Amino acid sequence: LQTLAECSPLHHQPYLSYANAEESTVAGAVAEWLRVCERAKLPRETRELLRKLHCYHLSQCHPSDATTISMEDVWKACPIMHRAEQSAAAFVWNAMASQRLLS
Amino acid sequence: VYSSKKDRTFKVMPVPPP
Amino acid sequence: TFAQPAAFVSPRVSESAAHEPDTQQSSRYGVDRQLRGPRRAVSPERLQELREQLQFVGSIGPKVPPAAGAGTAYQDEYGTRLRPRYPQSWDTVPPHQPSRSEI
Amino acid sequence: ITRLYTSYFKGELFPNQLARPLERLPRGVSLAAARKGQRRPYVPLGEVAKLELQGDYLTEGGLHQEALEYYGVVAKAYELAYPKDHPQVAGIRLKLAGAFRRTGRLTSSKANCEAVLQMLDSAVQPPLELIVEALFELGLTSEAMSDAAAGTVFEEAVALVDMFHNSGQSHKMLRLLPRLGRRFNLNFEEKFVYFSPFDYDRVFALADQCLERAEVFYQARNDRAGVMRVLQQRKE
Amino acid sequence: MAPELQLEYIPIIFTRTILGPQGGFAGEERLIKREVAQKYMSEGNAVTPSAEFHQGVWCYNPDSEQYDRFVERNAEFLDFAARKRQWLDVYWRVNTGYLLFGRQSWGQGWLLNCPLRKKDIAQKLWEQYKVRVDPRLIEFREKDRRTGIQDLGHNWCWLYLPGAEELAIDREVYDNKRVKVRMHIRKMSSYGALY
Amino acid sequence: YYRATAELDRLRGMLRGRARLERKVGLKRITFLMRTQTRYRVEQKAHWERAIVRKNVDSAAHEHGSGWQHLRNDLARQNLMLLPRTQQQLAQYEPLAFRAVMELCASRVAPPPPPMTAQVPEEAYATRPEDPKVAHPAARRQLEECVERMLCTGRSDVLQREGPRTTQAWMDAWKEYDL
Amino acid sequence: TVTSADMKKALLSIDSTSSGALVIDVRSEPERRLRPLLSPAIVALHPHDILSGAACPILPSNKERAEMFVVASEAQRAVNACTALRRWGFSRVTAVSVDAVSEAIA
Amino acid sequence: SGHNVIKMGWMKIGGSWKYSRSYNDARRGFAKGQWQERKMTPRFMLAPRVSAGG
Amino acid sequence: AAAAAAAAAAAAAAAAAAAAAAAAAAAAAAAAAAAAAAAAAAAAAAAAAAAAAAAAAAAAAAAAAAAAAAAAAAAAAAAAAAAAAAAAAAAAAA
Amino acid sequence: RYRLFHPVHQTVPFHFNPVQSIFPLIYENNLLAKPRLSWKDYEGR
Amino acid sequence: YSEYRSSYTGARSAPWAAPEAAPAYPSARSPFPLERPRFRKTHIEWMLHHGHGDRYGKYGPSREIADFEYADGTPSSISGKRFALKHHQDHLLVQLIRSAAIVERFEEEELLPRIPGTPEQRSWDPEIPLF
Amino acid sequence: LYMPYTPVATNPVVYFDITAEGDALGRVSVELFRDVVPRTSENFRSLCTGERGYGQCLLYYKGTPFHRIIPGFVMQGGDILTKDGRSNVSVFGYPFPDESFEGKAGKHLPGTVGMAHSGPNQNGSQFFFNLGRNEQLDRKFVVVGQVLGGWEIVNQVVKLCGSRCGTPVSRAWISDCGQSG
Amino acid sequence: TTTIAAGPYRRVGNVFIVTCIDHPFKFSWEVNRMLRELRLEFMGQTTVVPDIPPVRKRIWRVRHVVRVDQLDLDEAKALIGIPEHISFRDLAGQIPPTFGRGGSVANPHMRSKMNFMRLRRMRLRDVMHRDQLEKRLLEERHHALQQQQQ
RNA sequence: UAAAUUAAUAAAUAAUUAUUAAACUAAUUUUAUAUUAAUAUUAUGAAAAAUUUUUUUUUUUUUUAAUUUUU
Repeated sequence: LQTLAECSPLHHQPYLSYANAEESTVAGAVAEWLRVCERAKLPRETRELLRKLHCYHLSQCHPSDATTISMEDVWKACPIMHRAEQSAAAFVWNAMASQRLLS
Repeated sequence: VYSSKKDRTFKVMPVPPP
Repeated sequence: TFAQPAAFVSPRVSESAAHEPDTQQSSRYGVDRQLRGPRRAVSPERLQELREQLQFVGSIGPKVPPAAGAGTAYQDEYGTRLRPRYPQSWDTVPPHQPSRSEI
Repeated sequence: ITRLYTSYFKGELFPNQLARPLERLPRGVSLAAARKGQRRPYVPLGEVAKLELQGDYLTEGGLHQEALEYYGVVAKAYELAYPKDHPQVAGIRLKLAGAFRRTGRLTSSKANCEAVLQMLDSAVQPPLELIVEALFELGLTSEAMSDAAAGTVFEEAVALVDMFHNSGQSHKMLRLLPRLGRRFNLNFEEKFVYFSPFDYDRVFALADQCLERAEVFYQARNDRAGVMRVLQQRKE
Repeated sequence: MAPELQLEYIPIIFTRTILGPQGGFAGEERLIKREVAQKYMSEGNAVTPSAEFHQGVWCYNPDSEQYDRFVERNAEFLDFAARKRQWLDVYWRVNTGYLLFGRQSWGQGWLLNCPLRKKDIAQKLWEQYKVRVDPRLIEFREKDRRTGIQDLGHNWCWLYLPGAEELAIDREVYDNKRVKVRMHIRKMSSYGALY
Repeated sequence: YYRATAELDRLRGMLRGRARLERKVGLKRITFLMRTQTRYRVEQKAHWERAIVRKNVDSAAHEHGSGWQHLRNDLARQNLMLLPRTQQQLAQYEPLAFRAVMELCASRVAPPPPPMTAQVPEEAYATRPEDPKVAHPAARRQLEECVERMLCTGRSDVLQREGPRTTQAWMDAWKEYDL
Repeated sequence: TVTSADMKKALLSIDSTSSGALVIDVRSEPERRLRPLLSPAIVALHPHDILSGAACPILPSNKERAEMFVVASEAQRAVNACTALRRWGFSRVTAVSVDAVSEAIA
Repeated sequence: SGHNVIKMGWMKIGGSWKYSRSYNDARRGFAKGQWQERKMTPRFMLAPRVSAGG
Repeated sequence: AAAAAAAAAAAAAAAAAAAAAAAAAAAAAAAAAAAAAAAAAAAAAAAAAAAAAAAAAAAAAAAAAAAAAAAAAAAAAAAAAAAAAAAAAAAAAA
Repeated sequence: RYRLFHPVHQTVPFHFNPVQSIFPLIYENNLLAKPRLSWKDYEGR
Repeated sequence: YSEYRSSYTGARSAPWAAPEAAPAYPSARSPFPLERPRFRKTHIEWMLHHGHGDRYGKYGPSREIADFEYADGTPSSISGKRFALKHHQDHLLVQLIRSAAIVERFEEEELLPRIPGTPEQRSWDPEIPLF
Repeated sequence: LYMPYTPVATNPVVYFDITAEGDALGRVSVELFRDVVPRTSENFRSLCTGERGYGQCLLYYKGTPFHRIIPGFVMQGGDILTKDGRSNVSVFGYPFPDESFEGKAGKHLPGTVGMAHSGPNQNGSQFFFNLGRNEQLDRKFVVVGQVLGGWEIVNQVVKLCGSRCGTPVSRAWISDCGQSG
Repeated sequence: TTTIAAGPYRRVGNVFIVTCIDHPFKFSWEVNRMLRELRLEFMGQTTVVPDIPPVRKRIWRVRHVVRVDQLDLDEAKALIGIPEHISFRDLAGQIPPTFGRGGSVANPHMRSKMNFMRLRRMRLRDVMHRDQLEKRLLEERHHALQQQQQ
């Protein structure tokens, strides 16, 4: 979520409001974050992470009125496979060249 | 000079010779 | 320059027949007596040596540490809203209504 | 249009400038009795008044030794200018017993800020804003002497404020002045003309630090009821 | 970026200092860049620079009414050029120009209430022609040498260009040593002018 | 509008035969007179009554070979600070004092030197050590300055000079209240 | 232009009680920041300071017995600083060099 | 207790009427209605009305 | 939406281009929100430099209010204050 | 005379108000400010 | 008793030199820049020179000294037109400090220019040389 | 020269980009105590994030220089308005009171960023890094945070640009300020 | 000393003292516009302005109405008695920025609704201070119950 | 305190004064500055030539105050 707040002005202020909202009023900052990303129509399909986070902060703060969600469930629904393979296994690769420039 | 009609206010006399 | 007396009549003023007396009887005496006198800040390092003396008393913030011999300051012993009972006379005109300087 | 004020602007008039009277005790009430219930020859005063304002400016600058001297002189010329125990000669030492205490000499401080009170109760009707300025010095030099038993004089000082300070007359005239403005969107800063009681009623401002210097006592000694005995009073 | 064709600054044959008749000169080169003013190149007065032309050019000498007299492009020449042109470049301005004066004159004027100094005019020549000059090189006409200029309407006086001989400049201008500068003093109001 | 006809009707007593009788014609008159007193007071009364005085102090200067043209410039040269109405009071009631002035401005006596600016004492620069007991060097002199100027003014017998008879002891009136 | 030995006349005058500089330099700021040809008994001035007249207090009183020896890389840029002095009265200002000055290292 | 003289503001009774011409028109209910604008034809005369009803 | 064209007018007279919906009420809801100058047509934000229009009525009103002598001078032609007073008025009739 | 000629640093003379008037303890190197902030602040008599 | 301050710290330079010395009068010529008309201070330049302002009911010993005092020596309180004065004389300083306070910042960051004058002044007067 | 300091998470962490003498020094990350002082930590962090609309000033630390640098005692800063240090503002639109001095906000340990105030009660926008154990500033100045990283930088400034009076011999300022975590 | 005075230098710009010597009504508004920025409105006033560039422009256009002096930054510290070991930027950092007629804001309304929110920060500061004594009195009295439990 | 003006398919405001209300920021003295909206108000009258003196209509009372020389 940080690199989103760093990428575009659209996601920065919503994040900084959520980044340091009250433990009382969290899941609202994510709702008012989902509301702006939805209006300024985003790939609301492929952006389902803000829904899960909203379901993570509602599984607390009335745990009994809504279902229970874990942080892993949120990360399950994420645009991954950019980092896991093509990016993580690119970092160490450069580090190998750094060994064939030391040698 | 100050109501140009005419100036009849008493003027000062020049200074005597030293 | 720091070492020189530093009083410097401009060329135009020197050129014009605007020359006046000295030792008194010149409105500029109190000044040009104070400017011709030997200059104390004879060096940019002798400069600080005088300036490491005077304090900034009323400045907003953490007050200075006392000299270990004078009692605790007036300000913390008498609060900020209060001010000493100034004598109100024609020649001692103390600042009135001091609780408006806030902004 | 505006005003530059680049010339000398004579003052305006306003009802905040009325000469508010002083505050005293009732007729027969004497100070030591109230407490335990709970022409002239020429003297250059106009010159020594300038000589003590440089004490009020000095003792407020951290130069508490130099202030002691300037106060020394003005406290000498006053015990000659005014008769014995005059309401004024008693008040100057209250600037001296402070200037003493801020120079280690607490032994003379209490010897000074206690001398004033016998000039006050022995008077006819003492300046009430002074007996709360003395009973404050008497309460501060006891702190500098580090005696907690000598700290329950603040609460006894304000016992005189709550009793003998009619807290109306400070803001009697200034109360309706907001009804003077007649414009709503230009020069409307007159509908909110607010004068502050700390800046207008000194005895109230004094009585506040008492009830704040008394709290820090009971806060320091880890006293519970003492703090609340003050905070509720400081609010009331 | 020296503008593409908004400037060209191409070496010169003759006759800068545009006028009605402007070719008053004897054998040199100086011009204004021919950006669209390439109209020069049509029939002389400017020639495109080339590896040959940067050695010399056939400047128009007026003696034979053709660009006859050759001329070298060494240091002294270019040194001599501006020194020569800049002289009459001052002459071309103050001769063809007409400097107006917003001045003050009270009552039905006919005359200025603060007559013109010489430093006064030597401010205008710089103000309006950008021509810097020594004020003492201004000699009022022999009518008003004792009372400034002092008059409304159309006055004139004599600015003295000394440097006529060291540049060998005669018979091209009608006065080798001094040039008549023409003035025209208005009566501007208090809002009009100072002094 | 409001003619101020209430006030301006009592005045109709001190007018001549017509304005005194008929209320209308009296108002147009008394409001024409009162509107020209206030018109002459704020506009023209000064420039006239201010020159009958510059003629009386002047005429009283010709009796001493001088005149207002010279007196005015030399009452200021000497810093004398006399209103031009005061010089007429002297020239008419205290003729000697006026003459005494007229001798001063004619004398070759040096006028008082222009008031001095604020001089920084040397002790302001004099580096203070880390000493808490003794006072700052500049106050021990400035205070002395204030008590000398305190005793020079008037002849106050300060309890027939019961306060410290000398200055170095008057600056020690803070030790009088120590035990 | 000015023989390097004229500067060497400053090898025995700056040593006196008056340690004042005997040479200025109207040099570009990096040009004086890129070269150590400014240290001993020489003060930096921008030519728009002498001409405009900002450097009048720091200039000798005796305007006849006074030398400057301004230093600059360009020639035109140098004489356009000396001529600022003649505007103020001084004479023994010559626009010495840029290299001959780089050699009086003692 | 005052007269809203247009283009001049509230004025006292008994005050000055020299500058209350168009005010003596508004009180009489007389409406010129900016009819000196003969030159510029308003949308009124050039607005095709749909719907013979409205 | 960056324009880079001769952009257009708004959607006054509309030729509707449908994709898929109920959509049986478009041109009856595209001429219903078009007369109140509105969204419900998405408004097509164009002309990113509309500052030069806020800086015209900044000049076309600071050069036509100075056509009547902008006058930070005073209450014009004072000449009778500067002694001291409280200026009264002068009704316009002009 | 029509136009007087005086050093106009005289029209606002600083004799009765040096910085020691608005900074009381300055020659005592303390630099404390006690100005009168506005004519409107005037308490009273 | 009477008073004569004439300054904030008094400290008046005494005028009388010594039982035999010279008097040292102040130059009576008004500082005219061109020197040919050869003027003389005019009764309102002397008043400016002598520490007053234009009129002597201003910026001098005529205001800053109280009008009266009580016989016992008690001063007299301030007034509306007294505080409004003290604030004005403090304005005539804050006008000068804040002025010199901004020049300092401009000359400490090297923002004050080097070519003396405006762009429109040098393009007006020829005597300001070329840069 | 190590700064001991209390470590905790779930707190506003703010970073400053200091620059003295126009020399890029580095980043200074502050840990604000939202556990004991909720208000003062929100006024502070807000001025560092620059998200608040302009009120009495432009509520933002970027650009404002430190102005009271006493070597070895206190390095002051803040000063949204009147960049010399004579005006104290706040994002709530008024100088607001101090919350608590009980725990983690009474002791001014060397690892601390106090919240300077004009009056003892009405805090504002000026802060200060307590460089020494200020035994007197207890419960007078509400401590609000503590530096996490960059303690060498505030140790550089207090030396590079310092004077027993306080005025900086060189202009050390905040070239940028933002929230970190 | 026949040499350039050498050593570590300083630079001391000037400070003007301008005063009207002619009625500014007589001229256009373009000029009296430049005379407000000098804080001058009437014949006989005076002010002290810096000599920074944007002030020479305003003076270049009113040179026929004002008379100018030039005070240096050592004459200033001498005209008023100021020790040489003080600067001016630090001595000015003491007076608040809300001096008499604090600053110039565009309208006269924006001058009013600025003086208003300055009469409000006084009200508030008096109320917030009374709010603490209701927040302090609470927390302790909020503990007396808990402190009773242990 | 004189300013406004286009008859008629998709182009930001008529202007004045008036009543009533509204908001300070990339945009410097630590200067200065009457901007916005709603409503009320559209008749104060030039024809040719030439051309690309001045600030005053309006003062609370006492003082104070710098623009004078003849043919």
